[PDB]
Amino acid sequence: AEAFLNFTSMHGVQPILKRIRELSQQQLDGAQVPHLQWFRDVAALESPAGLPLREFPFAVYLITGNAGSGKSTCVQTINEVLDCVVTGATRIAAQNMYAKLSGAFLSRPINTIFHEFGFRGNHVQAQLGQYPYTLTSNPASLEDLQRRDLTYYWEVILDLTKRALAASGGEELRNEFRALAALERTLGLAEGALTRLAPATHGALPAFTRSNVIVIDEAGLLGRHLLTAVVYCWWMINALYHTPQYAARLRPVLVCVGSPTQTASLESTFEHQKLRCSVRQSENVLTYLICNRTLREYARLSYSWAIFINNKRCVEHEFGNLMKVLEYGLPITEEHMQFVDRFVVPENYITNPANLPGWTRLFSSHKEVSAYMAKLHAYLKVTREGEFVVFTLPVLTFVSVKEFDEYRRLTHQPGLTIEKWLTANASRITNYSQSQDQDAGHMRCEVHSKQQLVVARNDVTYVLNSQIAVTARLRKLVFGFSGTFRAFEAVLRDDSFVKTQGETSVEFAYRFLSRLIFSGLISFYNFLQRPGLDATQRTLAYARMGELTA
Amino acid sequence: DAYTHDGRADGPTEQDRFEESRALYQASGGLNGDSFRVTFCLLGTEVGGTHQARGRTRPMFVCRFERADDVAALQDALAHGTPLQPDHIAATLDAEATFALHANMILALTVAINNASPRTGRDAAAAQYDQGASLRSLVGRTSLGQRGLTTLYVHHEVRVLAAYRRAYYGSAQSPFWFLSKFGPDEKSLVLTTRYYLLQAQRLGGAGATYDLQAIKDICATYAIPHAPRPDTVSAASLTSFAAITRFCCTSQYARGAAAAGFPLYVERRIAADVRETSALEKFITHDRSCLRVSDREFITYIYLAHFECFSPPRLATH
Amino acid sequence: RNALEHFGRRETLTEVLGRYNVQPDAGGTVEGFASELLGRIVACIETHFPEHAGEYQAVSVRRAVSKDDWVLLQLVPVRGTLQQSLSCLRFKHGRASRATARTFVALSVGANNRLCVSLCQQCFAAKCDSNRLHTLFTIDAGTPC
Amino acid sequence: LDEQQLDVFYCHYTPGEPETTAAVHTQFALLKRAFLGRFRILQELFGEAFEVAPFSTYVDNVIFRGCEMLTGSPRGGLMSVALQTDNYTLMGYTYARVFAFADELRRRHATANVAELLEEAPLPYVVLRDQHGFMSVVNTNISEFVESIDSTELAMAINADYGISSKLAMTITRSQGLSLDKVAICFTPGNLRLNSAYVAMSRTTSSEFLRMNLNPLRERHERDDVISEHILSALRDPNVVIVY
DNA sequence: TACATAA
Ligand SMILES: [Zn+2]
Repeated sequence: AEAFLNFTSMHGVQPILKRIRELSQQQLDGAQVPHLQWFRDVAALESPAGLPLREFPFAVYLITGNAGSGKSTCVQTINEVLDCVVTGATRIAAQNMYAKLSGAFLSRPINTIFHEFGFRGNHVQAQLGQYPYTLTSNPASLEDLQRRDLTYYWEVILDLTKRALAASGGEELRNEFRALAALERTLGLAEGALTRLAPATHGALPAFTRSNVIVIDEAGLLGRHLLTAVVYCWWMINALYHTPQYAARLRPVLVCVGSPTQTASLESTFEHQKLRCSVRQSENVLTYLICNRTLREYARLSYSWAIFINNKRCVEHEFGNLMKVLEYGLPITEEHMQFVDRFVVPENYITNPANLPGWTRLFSSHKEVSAYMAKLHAYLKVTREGEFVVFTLPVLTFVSVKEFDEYRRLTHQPGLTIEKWLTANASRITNYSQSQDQDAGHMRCEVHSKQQLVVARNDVTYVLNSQIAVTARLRKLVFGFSGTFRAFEAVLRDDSFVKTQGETSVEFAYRFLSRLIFSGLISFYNFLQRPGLDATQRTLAYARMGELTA
Repeated sequence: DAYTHDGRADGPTEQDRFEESRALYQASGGLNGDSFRVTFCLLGTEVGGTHQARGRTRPMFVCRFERADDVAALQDALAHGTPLQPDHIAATLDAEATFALHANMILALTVAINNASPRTGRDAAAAQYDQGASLRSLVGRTSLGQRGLTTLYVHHEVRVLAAYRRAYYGSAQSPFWFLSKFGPDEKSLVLTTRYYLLQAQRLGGAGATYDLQAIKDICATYAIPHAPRPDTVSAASLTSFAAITRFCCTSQYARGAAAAGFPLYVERRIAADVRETSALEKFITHDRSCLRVSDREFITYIYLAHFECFSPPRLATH
Repeated sequence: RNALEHFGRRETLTEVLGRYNVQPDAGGTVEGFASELLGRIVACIETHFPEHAGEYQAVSVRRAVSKDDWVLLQLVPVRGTLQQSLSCLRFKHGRASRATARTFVALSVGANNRLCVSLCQQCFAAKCDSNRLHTLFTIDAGTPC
Repeated sequence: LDEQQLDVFYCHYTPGEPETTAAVHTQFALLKRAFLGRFRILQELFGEAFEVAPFSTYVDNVIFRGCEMLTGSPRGGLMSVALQTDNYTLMGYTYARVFAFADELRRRHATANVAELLEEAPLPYVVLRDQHGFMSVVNTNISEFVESIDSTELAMAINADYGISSKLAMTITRSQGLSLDKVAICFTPGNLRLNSAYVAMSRTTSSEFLRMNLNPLRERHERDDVISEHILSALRDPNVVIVY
């Protein structure tokens, strides 16, 4: 049924709600709230060596558990009961969380945390970590860890502070909240009766000025230095505008949801003098909180931890036991080794596209994926089962000669072949990591003059009638077709299609379905021209249609 | 929902509130009484307050029905489902009660209008008004009632609409959304809607901190048998609210003892579940505390105990 | 007890083997069953490892490990295939460091009352490990029920 | 054929241009009512044969020549944003020029050289069909690459692709944020870790559709139990909430 | 070996 599947997951979340409510209402002292002078002094620096030892207060709540174990219901209840800001580490996670929340009761659009604290396009290509930092105090204090995390993230943090303090129009302090407070003081009204209406009147205010409870889903896919930056950004965003929560001395509460075991983060670096990319493993936020002694004592993680056990997906006994053994690091016996022997299959069996049709193959490298995709495309071309025809499309990159000249002047490198540089930097020009798994042909280079550009053209091979995913925004336009009459009537009866679009396109969307309905006629006789249907029934249909038209 | 103001300080028993509330919804759909004070309300969260759970509904205006014609129209609207014409609401509108709500918002909108730049330093010969005198005069010259609101609507309709559509977030929803969220059954569509949207915050019991799905699951076991209505609603009619309003207002679950005893059962069921859950959790935690046993056997114990306490057969029996 | 009452009883290796008229004890029955099953093993190794073809032309089966749920037999090449030690089927090792890989057939229950036969190898090379047993592939054998 | 061979309702009905929201709603409602009535009549007439018959309605004249889609002008159709969580089916490529996409590419990018170099030799747009069955042209994936060296930022490269990925083969690390149905893992001996194996075999809800080239438990693997110990020690803490 | 953020 559906009633007993939520019994244990609806009476066990109330303590979580009570603890988050108690955490989110604690008031600091007047001497611990970061002042605007802190960020003004930070923005007036050149190297992260003049950073003083200051602490940014915060609190955390951990909600950890395996994938599919039911933390989404906890987040749903938190959103429905509390006044929180729900975010996501990636766009896929944000979209999934928005789908769940909007399917439960109601939700605002959900954005990533990077968009929440102001991560712009340029900050993507910053050199994360160049100034050495050595811990001084043993054991380390909170201020030392915060300073280390700020030094690691120096470029992005400095750019964020500079942009935030420069977008204020000079020395003129932002008047989104100050005018309302002044009117409150003059008119003799209750505190917060007028300032809290500022988000209603102004629609450009950031979400960090609206609530102090920030829910981060899939917190394991994040660097540990993002545990401080967020908090830092929060204080900055609440120091500029003099938000009512800042005047009430409230601290940010970060509710992290994710699985610490089957999820990790990576750090990449580029050596220009060698044209090399090196990727290593680092600590995520969950491991940073769970393992570090200082953060464990500061955040009181014993009283702020909720572990979700039991899996709604696993339905096998031996597989479940093996999964439990793997997750908790239990000793591996010989019975497990004998059990896993069922799935062993020769490598040539897997790599051959003929065997196991329609299965997803996981490799440990991009070259293997590319080779398998090329083999699959070649096999589909010759041994065609039909309904899928393999075609190719052009793709191209433009390089500016002046920028390359500046780059070579800065980075020595007396000679630099276009092909060699593009091959070495093939993992950074693109905006998605699946570009290295695409079947590509011979790479061609040419020099286009009067534009002072270099064009690198290639071909990418695709399979017709295949299920694929779009890994970008990629605004699209719909222009008709519905497959079958049943689907057309299903989409006509339901108005959810209009609601899926934004609340600005309804009128001409309705216009578009109206013209689709108009153009959907004719060719009904072709259906009536199906082989051997009837003779008199056609005349009966004629009469019925004429009567309906009349 | 209908309620009467309480003057008796002694806490009524469960059997007293049920009889008091059942006497309101008589067996005609229309509430008893000679005068009514109705608060017309919309979806949206209230700001500036602090409660256990954030508000789900925000009042929009207030009307008073005391005359015979107005009372008859209100009873017809509440019983059968005939919509209220704007003439009746305009005539019965309670001006100061509704415009005490739209007093801070008008001030905020006026401040946002005039926030271009407060130079107030023109000097000249007679235009040397003080740095704070211009703002004081402008604030004091704004009527925080009907005149200010209508002037703002006439001059700045687009921005006023955009601002009012943000404080009342979610107030514009289609009937299909209401049918899909709070539905699909008639009993759910009536009782769950009325409790979750209106009575949960007002009563403020132990059920004020439960989500929509939990309230629906609780209502699932509220098994008042039936009374088969002649006809039901169908598709292609959810374009307008008239069909769903007529369906809900003439329902068996919107009046009588069926609607007079749902919050009491919600509290009873919540308490009954918590009584067992807390004890079982305490047992499991105490056995967890010491348990000087190896890791593999500890995991075995944890999963075995959690399965034995809340196995699906035991949940079904409970 | 909960697992038995929830997921059902699982057959032991003895009953499944007896379903093929083969007893784990007495030695000879297991070796005869392996002799019958060898055809599928050589067919699979020919299909997927074509370079190692003549090594398995004439092989003999000898019991190595007998247990309640797992039976391991050794595949000796009837002492008449010139190459005394079979080569490793995973990697190409050095010329001097001959891959003296011993090959085994492992019988277990596995799936729902079916039978699982697997090929295993022990290679004393420095690249693989030695002392360690590597499973190469597993083929279903349950058909003559 | 008979005299009424072309659904003479066309000659008797003129769908004039719409008007304000109320008029749009009325015209849409009447057209929908007529279409629903015709659908009901022809469904009652035939049944399942009519229900599963192929249906194809397009705003303009659309021709499918092999793998290419040919249309005169892509005028008419709502704009939307393609979601990475939605499932699309590849249908082909078209060379039809969309004014909105070109204008957006001009506006968003300050580099006009890329803009008119793409204008002179335009890439084909990709047509995809959603789960419901709505054909849509998707804009090309255009990416900027600005390199930051020391304290110097240079807008160096501009890439132009289609930004579509096939769910047939992927890396193990990429699969840690996905859920799959049938999985055939291909480990590499020498650098095998138990965490990678756990992530790989954790992607399938059942073991009936799992395959691998080697036994990850019988080989040499790297074990780093620093988090599992902390989690197990947390399960013995009376202050830690546990939800079943 | 190896992924995300930008919009
Ligand atoms: Zn070997």
